[PDB]
This record gives sequence, structure tokens and C-alpha cells, in this order.
Amino acid sequence: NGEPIIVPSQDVVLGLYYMTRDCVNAKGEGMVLTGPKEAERLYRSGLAS
Amino acid sequence: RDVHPTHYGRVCPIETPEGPNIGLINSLSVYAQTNEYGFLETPYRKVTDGVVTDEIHYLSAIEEGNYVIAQANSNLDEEGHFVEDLVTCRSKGESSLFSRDQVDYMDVSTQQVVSVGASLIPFLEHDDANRALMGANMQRQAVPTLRADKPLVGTGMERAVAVDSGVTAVAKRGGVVQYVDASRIVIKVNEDEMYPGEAGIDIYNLTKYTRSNQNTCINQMPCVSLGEPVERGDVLADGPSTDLGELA
Amino acid sequence: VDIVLNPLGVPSRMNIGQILETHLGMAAKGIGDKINAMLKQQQEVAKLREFIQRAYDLGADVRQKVDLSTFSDEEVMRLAENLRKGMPIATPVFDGAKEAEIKELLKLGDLPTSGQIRLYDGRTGEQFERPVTVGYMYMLKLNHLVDDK
Amino acid sequence: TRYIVNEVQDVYRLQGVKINDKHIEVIVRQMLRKATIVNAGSSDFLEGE
Amino acid sequence: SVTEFLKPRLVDIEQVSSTHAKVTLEPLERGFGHTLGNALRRILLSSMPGCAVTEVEIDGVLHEYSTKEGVQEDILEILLNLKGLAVRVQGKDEVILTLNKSGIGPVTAADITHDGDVEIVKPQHVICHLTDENASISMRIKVQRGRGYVPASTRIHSEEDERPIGRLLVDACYSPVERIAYNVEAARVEQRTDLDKLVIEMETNGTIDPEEAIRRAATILAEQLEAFVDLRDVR
Amino acid sequence: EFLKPRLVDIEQVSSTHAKVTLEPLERGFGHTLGNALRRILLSSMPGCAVTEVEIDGVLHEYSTKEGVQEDILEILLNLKGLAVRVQGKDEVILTLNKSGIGPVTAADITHDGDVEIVKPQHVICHLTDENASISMRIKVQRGRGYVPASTRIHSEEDERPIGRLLVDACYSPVERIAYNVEAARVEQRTDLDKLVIEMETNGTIDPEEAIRRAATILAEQLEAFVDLRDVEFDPILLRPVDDLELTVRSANCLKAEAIHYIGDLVQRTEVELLKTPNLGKKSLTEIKDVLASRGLSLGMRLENWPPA
Amino acid sequence: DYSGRSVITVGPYLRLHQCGLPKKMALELFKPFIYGKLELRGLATTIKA
Amino acid sequence: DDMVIPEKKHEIISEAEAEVAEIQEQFQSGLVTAGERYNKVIDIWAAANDRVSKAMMDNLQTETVINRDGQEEKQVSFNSIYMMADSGARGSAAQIRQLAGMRGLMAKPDGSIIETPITANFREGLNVLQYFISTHGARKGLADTAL
RNA sequence: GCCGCGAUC
Repeated sequence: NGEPIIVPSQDVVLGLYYMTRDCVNAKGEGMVLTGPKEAERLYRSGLAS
Repeated sequence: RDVHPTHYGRVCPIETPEGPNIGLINSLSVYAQTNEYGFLETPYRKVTDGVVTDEIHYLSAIEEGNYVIAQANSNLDEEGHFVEDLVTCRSKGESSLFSRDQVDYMDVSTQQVVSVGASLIPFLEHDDANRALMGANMQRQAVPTLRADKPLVGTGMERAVAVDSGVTAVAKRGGVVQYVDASRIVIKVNEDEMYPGEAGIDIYNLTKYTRSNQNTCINQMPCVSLGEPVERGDVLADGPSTDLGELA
Repeated sequence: VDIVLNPLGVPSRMNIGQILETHLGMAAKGIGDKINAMLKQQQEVAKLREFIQRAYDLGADVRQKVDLSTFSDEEVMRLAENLRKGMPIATPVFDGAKEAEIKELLKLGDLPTSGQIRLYDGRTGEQFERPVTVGYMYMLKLNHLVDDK
Repeated sequence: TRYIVNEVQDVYRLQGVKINDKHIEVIVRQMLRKATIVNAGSSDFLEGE
Repeated sequence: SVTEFLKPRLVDIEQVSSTHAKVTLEPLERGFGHTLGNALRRILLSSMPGCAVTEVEIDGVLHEYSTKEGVQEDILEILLNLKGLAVRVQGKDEVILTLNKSGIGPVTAADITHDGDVEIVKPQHVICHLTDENASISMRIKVQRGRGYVPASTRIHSEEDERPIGRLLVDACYSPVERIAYNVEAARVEQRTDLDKLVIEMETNGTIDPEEAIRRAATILAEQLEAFVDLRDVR
Repeated sequence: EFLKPRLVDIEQVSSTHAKVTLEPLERGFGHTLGNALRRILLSSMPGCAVTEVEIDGVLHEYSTKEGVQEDILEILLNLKGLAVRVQGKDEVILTLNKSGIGPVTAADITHDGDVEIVKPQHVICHLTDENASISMRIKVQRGRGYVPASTRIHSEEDERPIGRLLVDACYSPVERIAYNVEAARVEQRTDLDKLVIEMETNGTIDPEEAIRRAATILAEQLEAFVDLRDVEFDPILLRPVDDLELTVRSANCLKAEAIHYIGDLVQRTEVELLKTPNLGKKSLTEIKDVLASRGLSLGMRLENWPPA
Repeated sequence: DYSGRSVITVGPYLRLHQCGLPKKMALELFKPFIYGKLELRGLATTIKA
Repeated sequence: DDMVIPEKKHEIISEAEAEVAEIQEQFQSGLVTAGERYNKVIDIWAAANDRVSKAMMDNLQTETVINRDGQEEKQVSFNSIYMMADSGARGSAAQIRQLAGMRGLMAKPDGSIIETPITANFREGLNVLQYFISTHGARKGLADTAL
């Protein structure tokens, strides 16, 4: 059918879904940060969810 | 290869081979036996008026299609009457709700439908039927490990599986044990019951490491230490995958 | 923990026996750990007997009428040393422990009622965000070994 | 070809599987050989070639 | 046998540009790769000496949300730009620096008033694109030496709102690490097969070579253990 | 400008349980140090464990002894849990002999020079008749991690006599260790962090010594970071040519062709050396004959050729 | 021949084009290649060695 | 606990039983034929199954309600089972309906459908008859797959 | 050179 047969499933899909979700209130609201690099630093430091 | 509604208490609906032989190889339920002619029966309890008696009548496949048979998971009262005026039942292959005065027979226990292999699955009702099938088939393949380890959560049917399998060593008429060895057990029988003449004691020769048919090892380790009183039917040596007479 | 399983196998195969068994085994092992710690302090026989009695008659109209009053001193200690690894409970096939009974058993052992604990990672030591269901499940080793395959 | 492709895809598409129409038309072509003849003149007469 | 451990020898370093490095160590004993990587990452990320801007003052209105007097960028944008600025100060806790530009043209870090004590590593860094046309922008910044990362939780200084308006609550990234991440793979020596190798990847905001960042993290971690290693020391 | 942690207020709960407190710590260093120390202590800690045993009348682990209540396989499992402390040596031999009625424990092991059995109530076997005896010799070693009996082969360099029983070794005295992070009681400093490390061993190691060992292991591992920088084998070959007892005519021909080594000759296929002057059809057979005696037929192919 | 068979497990550290092969199946599937490389480097002059 | 039980399940089961009793009385009155009552009972049981599955879905989709900076707000729930079902990683709403909602109509001794469905889910228990009835479909599926 | 039997996906 032309669809990519090699596609992540199961734990990979669950991880991507959990990563890309939005919570109404969490650690960090309306914060402005330089870029994707700061997003990893804030999360790995525990200062943001 | 289908589950006829008369496979209720005589043939297990769970335990069966999966791919080729499904529905062609079965397993007798826990309480089932054969007729004098060769038909499978199933115990039931006689119900007179509204109180279920403790008398037990054995019903074949043909006979059970006429009466009205109650449910094992139905509440009772102290004297024996049903707690409701409407009780689920099985009349002729189907199931409906009947009056308390129309009930004619009572299921003996909740383990009646299942076999031995499926009886040792805790929370069986919470499992899917095909997954229960796979678990029941997979239980018959575990290799006995080095040390027996009891199940923290079981179904109480482990003891019956272990005792009646012949794997363990059961004291036929034992009294107080006299000398326990890593390979021998000798018991001096209590005086209250003896065979007159020549007196005598009961000696057990345990079978040490011995090859089994599937190349696995068979071992028997004693339970009693020394001078421990032992009653009739007590288990002394637990075989492979058995802890104190408990299938493990 | 000793074994780590995949949660993704439960909701599609409908093996709710796994989760309930893990919760119930966690409760049983909590009781066993309480008895083991109690034996560690070598407290009086009366207190141990009272605890075993209060842990045996727990349930909801269970048909278990065991009692340690008719149990002498020496067999109580033997029983307690025999079930220090865990109280080996038994739930019959189609009529057994309910969720409320499992929750009461868990609460008796001073354990989280919901059946999930906060698990820390072994490598980075960062607390896992959601609580993880930890319990004692009975794992069998089948007869299909790679050494023969 | 329109009948077979649609009728075959109808069974497939109902169960949510994706099969391209080319793979069904390829098999149809191998079903559409060996014609009969209603004429002659070229060393062929009323035979399936 | 006992007390001896495999030490990493013949490390690999692949420097990219001037702030990107991919360090590699091999071989480490089973389980030591994760320990070393996590410890160094946590130290480099949460507690490292450095400097970043904390307070800005723009002439005009001092509200968090403002019309920005038409500088073609919102004040939120120029606050974002100033956060990424990297500075160096020689032995001063706090210092004030002021920028002023008149005339059309984007503003850079080089246009701040010259101080021999404050060193700018990236003077071409762009802050704003001037107040539209035929206008000027006045902004004074203060930068202080800190540690780790401190978000703009609150000011809690001076009295009432004098300090919050005097600071605008600019986020401070003291630690000079843009991103640190480690990966542990498998390597083998002689007959042994289960050994760990550590791959450290780091990018720096400047003012520090990534080698120097790793060295500082390692030396502070080692000096944190002197009270335990001093008595039981080989030398 | 960083406060240094000091190991203070170490307290002992039981013979195995132990709590070690690290009072002064910075903001985020508590978790880092706790995790590093826990991993180091759980992974690699020196300890003593039984390596191999020798019972008098047994031949293998799958047998039984008359008069004892347990199998030899079981006895090995009760011995595997035996924990000892040895001082100044690594190959201590623990011989025990006991006769009579009742369990045999580690308390009746012969009193060696400097070996402390942590617990003397550790039963290893039971006797069941008056006249049977058990005589065994236990060997304990010192190690760092888990070493299965099957994996090790160097112990088989000298043949093990039939009767030597091999038991797996654990060598790790630390069974469980957990840390906790709280706020320090120092009020002059704004907020300070303290770390307490609950450690549960088998009594073989001192908790303070365990923490010291973990710390020095970590320091030695980190020493490699504080200074980064860094920015023809067969004996039959490689032999003198004049060792194949060749003829006089071949000696000068080889020198002209410069075949000074054996392996150079074996690499020449039969179709090309015949073009050499005055090689000789019968003489060529002689070279083939003597090289066939050594098993070195003409026509092989090598990869690297060192000058020597 | 030159074929093996064993149970499969999961390796998440692998790339998209890599599979973990036991070193016991290797040295048996690639036996003639090993003979050739041993003879090429002069470690074994004869095939029997 | 991740299999959140709907609070309205028992009420709609009771109303379905009341409707079934009413139609049984209608059949006893003699004005309703066997086929009509059988089809009507199948229809009402299917409607009740749809209603219980839907109500479970509303209770489980946005169950988590967390206060924002002001007042209170609701959003998609972080229920682990719901996350596994909605993310498409494994499982589907049809399989979720058998964990918290009722199991529903199921029968294949020959291809017919029993009047009384399985009103118990896997989170709760199943008595002997409900399990024995589900065994028909399970065995039929396992035999069909192999052939 | 198979035939039965059991088992795995």
C-alpha cells in the first residue's frame, strides 16, 4: 500500500504520546525560553515537567 | 470441536491443546466420574421444598436435561433456604431465573466446571477464556526448580494435586517417626492401632536423583525432623516442585 | 525488584489476574515482612499470637475459623517461622478474594491501598513520575530452553 | 477488471486492510489470456490459444 | 585482584566548531559508565560557576507587557535575546552595563559601553533591530555571578515592587552549559565481554571550552570526596 | 566556595543494619553523592565467600550422606550463605568435624588464627544418629563481584581430584543499601543539605570502611577526568634458507633470486620459478620434495612480510 | 546449509540495519571463511591445523 | 484502579431489567409473539450495552479535573489504561469496553445470540455461567484461527 | 526410511 511498514509501536508510541501532551497546571507555566536546548535542561534539572 | 452446553461439569471448557487438536483432547472436571455403562456424571445436591439438603445425587448427561439445576454462586440462609425468591438456574441447556419453589438441584461447588489444571489459577474469573487456556496449558510445562517455593497466592487445590499424584511420600499408618535420613524414613506405629503378631514398623525408601521422561530430575526431601508425631495421610517427603505437600 | 514486565500486555490480552494477583501477593508479602520483623525483635509470644490471629480472621464472612487460642506456644512459633517469607493465602477459583478484601489486607500490613509504590530509577536515581504497581507474582520457568534450541 | 477489483477490495477494505488496486489488476491480467477464435485463415480454427 | 579496577585509557575527543565536543571514554567496568555519566551530567547541569544577565531596565514604561515604543520586537522578544547572552567578569560579584544606540541598524552586544572588567565573548549577538526608524533605544543591564540555573520565581528584594520593576525578572542561566547528554555503549577488552564505554556530548554557550567544563565538574566532584579519601589514600 | 561533607554521627542499629550520616552538603549534591555511593557499594565491594569444599565420603553434589538430614546439594546452598571475615590472608581453609545428635552450625568450626564468623548460629546440616560423622574442609576466598563456578577455568589448570565440590561465589557483603536526603540543622547558613545512607550488609564490612572504599573507588575513577587532554607467524616459517639440505646448484640459484627465507620460496607457484635460469627440472623436484617433507607445498599466499 | 536457528529477543541498542548474532552460531556458519583467513595470515600452514 | 467503573452501570442495568420484566408481562398477556419479544430484548440489551460503554467513555476520557491558576478546569485524563488506548500503542476502545463496561452480547453455539448477556466485566468477577458462555466464543475463535 | 504421539510460534 505504500505506507511505511517500519513504524514505531507499543512502548515507543506510548513514550511519544506521554512526551507530547499538555497539562493545565504543572511546573512551569507561561515560561519563555531560548529554544529546544533549554527545554531539555529545564526538564532534566527537575525545574519543569 | 465446540463446547456443547452439556460439557458443564464433565469436560473442562478451558484445558485443551491449541493449534491442531483443539476440541479433540479434553480433561475431566474435578468431580466428574463415569457411569456403570460409561457416561460422565456430575454431582448435585438434592433440593426439597426451598431448603437444599446435603444429600448428593449423581446425574448423567441425559438425566440432567430434565430437572432444574441451581447455581453454585447463589446465597443461602442459616437453615438452608435461598435468600431470594428469584434464583438463576439451568433448565434444559439454557439459563434463566426461576422461582425458589421450582428449584430442583443445586451445584455442589464453584470448582465443578473447571478441571485440575485450570483450578490452580487464582482469579480465573478475571482472565480471558483463551488466555486462561494458554495459562492452563503452560502450567503443565514448568520444570521443577532446585528449591521448592510455595505460591504466596493460590487456590487451595495445590495440596490435593500434590498428595494424590503419587509424587510425595504419604504415611500409610504412621505414628511417631523414629529416624529421619536424607534417603530413608522409618516410623514406629502408635500402639492404639497395630497388626497383632510380629509387631513391626513402617519403612520408606525415598528415591533420590533419578532421570524422568523429559530428562528432568526427580528428588524427594523429607519434611519431619525427629520424634515428630505423624498422623494418617501426612506427607513426609515432598517430591519435585512440592513444598510441604503443596504443589509449587 | 526482581522481574520487570510490560504493562502494554494487560489491556489487550485482558489478563486482570496478573494485576490482582500482584496486589494480593504484595499484601501477603507485607504481612510476611511484618511477621519477620516482629520475630527479629523477639517480642513476647502473646503479641505475635494476637497479630497472627488478627491477620487470619480478616476478610468478609470467610469460611476460615482457624484460631490460635487452641494453639500452644511452641507451634505458634513454628508457624510464624514457617510463614515469615509470606502468608500463603488461597483464593478459590470462582469465589475468592474481592478488591475490598485485598485492600483491607494491604492496609493491615501498612502498605499503599491503591497497590502502587513510588519507584526510583536504579541508574539515574530520578523518581518515576507515575506510581508503579509493584507486587509478588508467581513466575514459572517453562521447558523451552535456548541451550536446546 | 472494475467488477473484480471493487468486489475484491470490498472484502478487504471492510476489515481495514490496505491493498493497492495494481496488485489485484496484475492477477486479473493472468486470468485474461487464452482467447477463443470465431474466424480462421491463419492456421487457427475454433481453438483456445 | 581486589581493589584494582579497569581505568579508561585512550580516550577519544571529536571537537566541533568551538563549543561542541563529543568525548568518549573506554573501557569502564560494568555499571561505572552510568554512574560517571549521571554524576558529571548532574554536576554540569545543576551546580557550576558562571555568569548571566539577571536584570534589565528599558527607558520608558516598566510593565512586563508594553507597547515597546515600536522597536519592531516585543519586549518579551528582547528579554529572550538577552537571556542567551554570554558574559565574563573578572572578580566582581555584580556589575552594571548599559547599551545605547541611535540610528537605523540592528543592535549587537558590541554596542554596550566598554568595560575592561566585563568581557563579551559573542559581540555579534543580536538583541533588537532598533526602534523602528529615526529613534533610539536605551537599556541598562546588570549581570551577577551565580551558580546553576535559577528561574524567575520572584524578586523578594528591596521594598514593594521597586526591585521587580528594577529587574524585570529576567531568567538567569549561570551555568555555562547549553546541553549535556551521555550515552553508554558496550565495549570489550581481552576475554572480558561485558564492559561499559561512556560517550559524553556537550555544547557550551561560550566562555568555556567543553574540555574545561568537564575538568571543572570532575575536580569539584573529586574535591567533594577529600574528607573520605584523605586518610585512606595511596600517597 | 563549596562546603565539604564530613562523615559524622555514624550510628549502628543492629549487627547488620547501619546508618551513616553526611552532614554538610550543597543543594543538588546530596542525590548525586547518594546515587554514586549506592551504585559503587552495590556493584563492587570486597568480601569473602566460600569457593570450594571437600566432604569426606561424597563424590559429587548429587549424592547423599548416611546419617545427615540434608542432601549435599542442599548443604552447598547453606554453605553459600556462610559469611566469614579473614585478616591478612586470602586462601583460608576452614575445616570442621562434628559427631553426635543435633544441628551442626558454624560455631563448631575449628578455631583458626584470625577468622571471625559473623554469626555462629548459621546451621549447615543436621545429624540424625549417634554413630555417624561428618568431616569437611571449606575453602574461603576474597573477591569483588559475582563469580559463578562454571565460568571460571583458571582453577582447572591443575587437575581437580574427584571429590572437590565447586560452589558459586558472591563476594559482595552489601545486600541492601538506601539513602535519604533531608535538610540540615544548620541555621546560620540559609539552607543546607544532609545525607543519611542506610546500609544492610551481612556483617562482613564496617559501614564507615564501606563508605570510605566507595569514596576512594569513585575518586580513582574520576582521576581519569581531571586531566583529559588527548586532543608470517608460524615457527616453521621465518627460518634461514640454508636449513633444507638442498643441493649445491640450488644454493647459488636461490642467492641470485634472493630467496633468503623459507616463506619466500613457498609463495612461488610452479609456473613462474621455472623461468629462472638453470633451475633444472629434476632440481625443481628436489625443492618440491624437501618442502613436501615439511608439509609446505608450493603455491601458498601470505599477507604481511616483516624483514626479519 | 550455512544456516542457524535460535530464539529471538529484543535489542534496543541496535541500529536499524544490525542484528545481534551469538558468537556460537558464528564460528560455525562462517567456518570456511575462518579457515581461509587463518591460512592467509600464516597461522595454520595446513588445513588440518 | 485504572479500570474506572462507571457509577451509572447498575442503574441502567436495573432499568433494563425492568423493561425486560415489562416485555415478559406483555408476552404473558399473549399479544406478543416469541420472535417479537426475542428481537426486542436483543435490541434493548444492545442499547443498554451501548449506553454503558458510552457512559464509561465519558467517565474515563476527561476524568482528571485539575485547578488552573483560577477556578477549576477539566482536560484529557492521564489514566494509564486510557493513555494506552488513546495513544494507539496497544488495545482499543472495544477491548476497554470489556474491562470496565459490560462484556455485552456474545454467543456462538451455532450462530444465534442468547437473550441474557454477560453483565459483568473482567475487573469484577464472573460467575460460572457467564464464563462458560464466553467459553463458546473463545473456543470458536481459537478453532477458526487454526483452520 | 518412516509411522504414530506430544509440544512451540
